[PDB]
This record gives sequence, structure tokens and C-alpha cells, in this order.
Amino acid sequence: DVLMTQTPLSLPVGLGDQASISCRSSQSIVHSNGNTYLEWYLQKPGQSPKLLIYKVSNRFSGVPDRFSGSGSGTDFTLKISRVEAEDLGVYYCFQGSHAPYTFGGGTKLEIKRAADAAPTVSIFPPSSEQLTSGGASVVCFLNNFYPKDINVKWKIDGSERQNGVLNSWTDQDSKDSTYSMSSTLTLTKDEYERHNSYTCEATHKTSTSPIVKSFNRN
Amino acid sequence: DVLMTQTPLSLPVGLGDQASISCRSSQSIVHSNGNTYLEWYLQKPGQSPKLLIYKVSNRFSGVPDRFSGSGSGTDFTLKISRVEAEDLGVYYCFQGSHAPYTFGGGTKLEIKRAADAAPTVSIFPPSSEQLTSGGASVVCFLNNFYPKDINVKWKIDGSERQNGVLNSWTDQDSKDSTYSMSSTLTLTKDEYERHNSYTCEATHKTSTSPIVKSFNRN
Amino acid sequence: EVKLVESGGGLVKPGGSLKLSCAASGFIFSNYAMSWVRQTPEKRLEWVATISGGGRNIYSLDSVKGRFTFFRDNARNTLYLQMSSLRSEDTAMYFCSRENYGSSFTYWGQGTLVTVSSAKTTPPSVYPLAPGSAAQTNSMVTLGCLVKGYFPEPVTVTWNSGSLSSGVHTFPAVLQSDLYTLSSSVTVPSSTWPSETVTCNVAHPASSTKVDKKIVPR
Amino acid sequence: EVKLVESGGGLVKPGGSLKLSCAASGFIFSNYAMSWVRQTPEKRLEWVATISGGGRNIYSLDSVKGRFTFFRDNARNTLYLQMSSLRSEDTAMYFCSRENYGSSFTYWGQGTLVTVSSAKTTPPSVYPLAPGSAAQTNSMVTLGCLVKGYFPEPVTVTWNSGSLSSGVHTFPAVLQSDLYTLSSSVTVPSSTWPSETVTCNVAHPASSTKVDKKIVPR
Amino acid sequence: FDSAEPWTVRNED
Amino acid sequence: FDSAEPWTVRNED
Ligand SMILES: [Cl-]
Ligand SMILES: [Cl-]
Ligand SMILES: [Mg+2]
Repeated sequence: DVLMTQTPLSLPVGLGDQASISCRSSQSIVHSNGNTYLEWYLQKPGQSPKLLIYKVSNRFSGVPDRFSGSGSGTDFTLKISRVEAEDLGVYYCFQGSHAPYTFGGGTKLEIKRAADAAPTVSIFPPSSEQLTSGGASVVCFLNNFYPKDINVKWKIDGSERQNGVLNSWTDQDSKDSTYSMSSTLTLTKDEYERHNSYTCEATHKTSTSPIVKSFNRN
Repeated sequence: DVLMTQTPLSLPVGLGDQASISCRSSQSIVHSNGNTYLEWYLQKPGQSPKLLIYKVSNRFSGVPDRFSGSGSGTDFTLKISRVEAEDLGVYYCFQGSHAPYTFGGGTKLEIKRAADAAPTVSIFPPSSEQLTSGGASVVCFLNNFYPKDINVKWKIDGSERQNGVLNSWTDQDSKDSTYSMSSTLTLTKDEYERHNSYTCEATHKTSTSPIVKSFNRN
Repeated sequence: EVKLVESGGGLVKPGGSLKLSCAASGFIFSNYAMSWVRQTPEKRLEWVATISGGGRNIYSLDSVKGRFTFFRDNARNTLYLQMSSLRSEDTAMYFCSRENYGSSFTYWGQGTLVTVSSAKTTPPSVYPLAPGSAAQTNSMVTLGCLVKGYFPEPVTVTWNSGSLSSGVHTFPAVLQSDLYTLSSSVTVPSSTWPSETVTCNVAHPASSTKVDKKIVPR
Repeated sequence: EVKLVESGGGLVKPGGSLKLSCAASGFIFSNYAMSWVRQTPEKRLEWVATISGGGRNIYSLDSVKGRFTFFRDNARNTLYLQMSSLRSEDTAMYFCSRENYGSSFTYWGQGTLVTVSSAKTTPPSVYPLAPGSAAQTNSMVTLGCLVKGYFPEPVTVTWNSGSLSSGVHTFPAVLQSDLYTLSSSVTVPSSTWPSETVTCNVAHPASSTKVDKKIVPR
Repeated sequence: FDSAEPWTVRNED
Repeated sequence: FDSAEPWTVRNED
């Protein structure tokens, strides 16, 4: 089978700047009719993939001229002459020359935001309704921050807790160049009631000291 | 006060083509400090206005370089090079040099779609719920057509109905290059039950014969 | 990062009073002038006022002087618009907006809607739109709901609690004799209805109304 | 105009069967080959099969031969994927896609989710997230909802029945011990809560669950 | 060349 | 020049 090797895996680019995404096939992908069915797709967050470029270098109708394709044989390159916010997403190459047809692994285009943003941090105690049912989830949101690098820890009465933590992440979208994060700590009700203070603590480039939000079960 | 005259009122352009929008002030709009606070805003469907251009020719950060502003004296111009579907909306000029500050009347940018599309037409009888309340609305959807020009008529037992009709309209958006519309004929229940056949008839460039959708009360 | 959120909008009788608020986050509030800008039902934009960072210098439209007052609470990151002696001409979407070096309206909120009218608040009737007689070979079927006889704006419509989004057309409301009417269509595979459930969710906040209507075959 | 809508996805046990459909409109169906492409949980894209316009020529992955069957009904503008002997590796979003001159996947549907797992269908428990008692000088307050312990995906989340949409972050679900957990945050002006109600609306079609959860102060 | 290749219009120029 | 012009940073270059 033909393998498709796509690099880089992700690509931080400032608005207005250029980007190149590379694709290599493990063997020739010239179809028996002499064409090369090498295509590029873009999948924007939460959408289906859409066609950009076909037969190596042809733009599909409606696709901006900022996108262009080149290559031959086993080596192909998608160029974006100047990146716009709407270009956010994962780019895939694809060969339709030899069955089974195969996709590269994707390249996630990310916007290098011109300014940093500190996270807005919020912590939430378990609801009385959840407690009655026997559970206790503590939630922390860390919203609208840049850059994406962030450290988040849970402390119970000042001791770091590792077990029962789930973390969820959102990437950038065309309307937003920041990131957001959610963390949920779940204990039993009885365990929750053996401790006093619950703390969500974040370390981010924007501040030299950790951002700390707490509540006391009191 | 300064009057801002914007032309054209709307501007249909093919994707990849150039758009040029004009703004004329009724007098000089040089601010006391020597700058000209002439700005351009874009309002995309369903969204708030957003800043594109300030002090005549300066691009706001994050705005693609396809957008440029120029001008002097009383004549100013916004140009969009190589229009993209994401550019859909209403563009407004604004002078902030002399109070009271004033906006131009706006220019709606529309896409000249590469291919035509016949409407999908659906007719719907009054609901039993509405009939209970003494009223009867018959509704016709005409969805996803291009071009914009369309003629819709209601017939009741073959006769054109001129009273009781309300129409509504959606324009294009960055996801959808076509138009849609909705038409509702409202009668009393007694009126509705005195006739047999209800017809929504549409005439569109995509055919010399009208598209006819009907139902018989039964 | 920068966020502006207006609130307080609603229906008021002519000659009445209303206070608008605008909450700010993501910047040092008192370092920036703020403006109010309104959008009329004719979609024209109108500057209303600008107030300085410190809150003691104000420019405003002469036609609102003696009626509207503008103030901010810098310790609470909030901007205010106190309306009194309201007129029909004041009916509009009110936006708050923050300045920046070189530009008047750099960041905008979502808006809050003010309607000035003697007409009474009125909840909508929601009617299901189901086809009378199919075309058995259609792969798609179109359904809808008619949202009739409400006041004031706005209304929101979703389908299957947001599960259906792709095939939806929701139309602008039409005002007839002090009541609004709107319609929304959804197109789904014919093999999935009525075998699977389709419901329109309609919200009318002004009358504190929330309703679901399942679309059932006739 | 061109539209493709998949359906029939759902939870199946390993070894089980499922039939997927894809409804087409807006073009002459039988003039075009159609493909199935799936997207795995790791977000890799995998070509599955391509079937000719007339329906009698098919290419497919060797790893689905004897398990998946592909056919179309040109009289009814519908494409089918009949699955049997389902495996964990078949878990994916399944897209159908139409070819065009020169390109393989020119038009895509929105996909339908197939989950192959032994885990039991479970409805979610939805809990409010409200602040304990801290910074009351903030102009904004962040609230949220915790959607805990459901299976399979997906769930939808809206706020105030869709009336509230701007200040929202809904995070991707995280899977632990055969159950998913998801959170959504919403930010509103602090002056409007609790004086104006905030409710999250959660739907989980696979269990026919709908929960509306009002966020109340502690 | 495969007489059974499924593409109907794709391989046509 | 108006000492009471409300713009705080807009008119600064
Ligand atoms: Cl001041
Ligand atoms: Cl065939
Ligand atoms: Mg290279």
C-alpha cells in the first residue's frame, strides 16, 4: 500500500504570513492514465473536510488563490501565501491514484497570536444535588488564554491530588485565537467531606506566580 | 453636520474578483489635530460590526491585507482584492473627526455565484392546532436558489390571491452562496374550508416553466 | 480576551425609562473611552455618545440631550446608559464599543435590543409544518414550524435541541399590525422521518416563553 | 445546492450489524461515483470504499471485505453502507462524498457516528456549576453545567434555549471507565445573575434524555 | 487499466 | 482643540 508521510505535525504561523505543508508518498502515485491524483483537504474545527487542491496543483472552484499546490513523483507541497484566521484547522494530503487510497496524518495549522492572554480561572464546588446522590465533582475552567502552554494542578488541603482528574481542551477557532481548558476532580461525597479547602492552581507565561482559585467547604 | 454618502448600495462580485466601495463626505473631515478619522466597518450576517480600517488607510490588526482603504479631501474608498465568501456582509464608512459623528448608509456585498440553482419548493397545510384557534396559514418555503430574482404567487382554486400574504427573505452567508425565502398565506378557518386547492407557484431564471407545488384540502 | 457584554434591553412604552448596562473584561477599563452606537430597524448605524476613561467628559447626539445620560463605574468595569422620555426613533439595537489608539470603535459588544412601542407583550403560537402528500422517491423531506403572533422581538429557533443545524433555514420576522411572525424550515433524510423525532425549540425571552413542537405526520 | 446527509449511526456491540444511509440532492445522483470515508477517534482519515454511478463497480478496503457491503438506489437518490461483523477499529465518524472531474472527494456530508463497543447505553446526570462566594467586584460571572456519566456520544448543550450563545465554551467529552463526562461554561454580566435566570439545556438522543438545569446561587 | 475502476467522471479530463 | 473631547487614547499617535 502507499503510505503518505505528512510534515510538520503542527504549524504556528502569524496572521498574514506564509506556510508550507509537505507530503511524501512511499512510492510513485502516477495513476495508470498518467495523471497524479494528489489532493489537499482542510478540516476546520467542528466541520467536515473540504477540498482545496486536486491533481497536485489545481484549485477547486471557490478556493482562494492564497492556496497553491506543487510537486511531482513522491514529493508534494501545499503553500499558503498569507494565512487568515479562517484558515485554522487540520490540513490533509490524499492520494487517489492506487487503491487502497490513503491520507497523510494531517497538519494542524495554529495562529501565533500577536499578544498573550492570561487565563480567566473559575472554580466550582459540587452541587447539593450531586452530593445527595453520593458524588462530589469539583470543576475548574481556564478560559481564553494564549500561548497554549499551561500547567494545572489540584490541591486538597494543600496537597496535590492526582487521582480522579479529567482534563478537556479546546483549540483555536476562526473567531478566537485563544485556547480554553476544563478540569474536573471527582470524589465520593464522604471523601469530599473529609477535607476543607479545594484549589485549582495554574501556571502560565503571562504571570510569574501561579493563578490560584479556591473555595472552602466550610 | 457631516453627511456621509455611500455607494453603491449593494455590490455583487464573483469570488476572486475585486470590490470597490465609495464614501463621500459633505465637507472636510480633517480633525483638529490634523488626522482624518475615517474608518471602515464590516457587519457579517447575524454579527456585530467589526473594525477593518482606521485613519483612512490603516488596517486593524488581524484584518487580511486584501482589504485596503484610501482617499483624501471628501472622497474615500474601500477596496477588497480577490473577494472571499467570508467577506459577505454590509460595509459601513464612518467619520469620527467632527461631532456628531456619522456613518455612511452601508454597502451590501453579495457573491455572484458561479452556477445557477433552482429553488427547492415545499408547501404546508394549516396545522390542526392552528385550525382549532380559528385561523389557517398555508406556508411555502423556496430554498437554496440562485440568482436572487424570483416571482412567487399564491393561487386558491386557481385564482391568484393578493391579500393575507407575508414574505420573508434570507440573503447569502459565508457558508451558503444561495438565497431562500418563505411565504405565508393566512385565511380564516371558514375561508380556508371554502376552497379545495392551494398552490405556491414560483418563476425563476432556471426554467421557463413555473415550479408549482399544491395540495388539496382533500 | 477583550469582552464587552450589553444588557437591560426590552420593551418600553413611549415616554418611558430604561437603564442599559455594558460589562467589560480583558483590559484596564478606565484607560479607555467607551461609546454607545445604535442600529435602527432600517439597519442604519447611529453614534449616540462617547465618554472618557475617567467618566467626566462626554460627547453625545443633540437629539438625546436632556433625555439620555451616560456614566461609568470604573471600580466595577461597567458602562451605563440611562434612558428617559423614550421615543419611537430610539427603537434600535444598542452596542457598546471601546476605543483604541487611532480608531473610534475597536471592540464591540453583541448588542441589547430596545423597543419603544405602546403595543403589548405577546407570546408566540407555535405551529408544526408537516407535508400533506409526499413524493415517495425524494431522498430528503422538508419540515418546519410557524412562529406566529408575538411581540416584541427577538425569538430564537433551534431543531432537536441543536442536534440539527446543517439543513436549517430560519427566516427574519415580519411585523404585521403590532405582531411578528417567523418561520423556520429543516430538511432531513426522508428515511429518518417520521421514524425518528423532529422537534423545533422556540424561545421568546420577552414574554418568558419557551416551547417545543414535535412535527408529526398528518 | 449540492447536499449530502448521512444517517443511521449509533452504538453497536462488537460482532453486530448496522446499516448507514446517505441521502443526496441538488445534482443528478447517478452521474457520479460516491465514496465512504471515515474519521477515527484519533482523527485519522481513512478511505473505505468508492462505488460507481451505476452501482456495479466498487473498490473497498481489504479489511472490510466480507463485512461491509456498498450499494446505491439511484431511483431514490440514496447511498448505503451495510455493516456486519463490526469491530472496535470500525468506531468512527462515517462521511459520504461525491466525486467530480479531476477530484475524489469534492462534496462531503456532515457524517454519522458509529460506536462499536460493549459499554452500556447510559443517560447523563446534569449538574449546575455556580461560584462558591468570591470576587463580587467582577463585571462578569462565569457559570456552567456538568454533563456527567453518559454513553455513547454525542450530547448537545445549549444555554437559555439558544437565547444565550456568545459567552459560551463547551468542551469535548472525555471517556473514563465506559462513561463520558463533558462541561460547558457561559459568562454573563454579574449584574444579571441571579436576577435573570440562566439554564443549560442538555440532550442525549441515544438515551432519549433531555435535561434543563437552572443555575442557582449557593 | 481496470475496466472495473469505480470512478465515473473523476478520471475524465 | 477641545479640552473636553472624550477620546482618551484615540487621538494619541
Ligand atoms: Cl475624565
Ligand atoms: Cl456501474
Ligand atoms: Mg519539499
